[PDB]
Amino acid sequence: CAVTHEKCSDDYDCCGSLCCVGICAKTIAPCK
Repeated sequence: CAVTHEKCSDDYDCCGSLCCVGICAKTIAPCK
């Protein structure tokens, strides 16, 4: 998975509970 601040292909491509918003970042809403 991609870590914080890395570009994301999709939400589940991001590590932790991060979501995809251009980059892997935690949004307000939990995508997972």
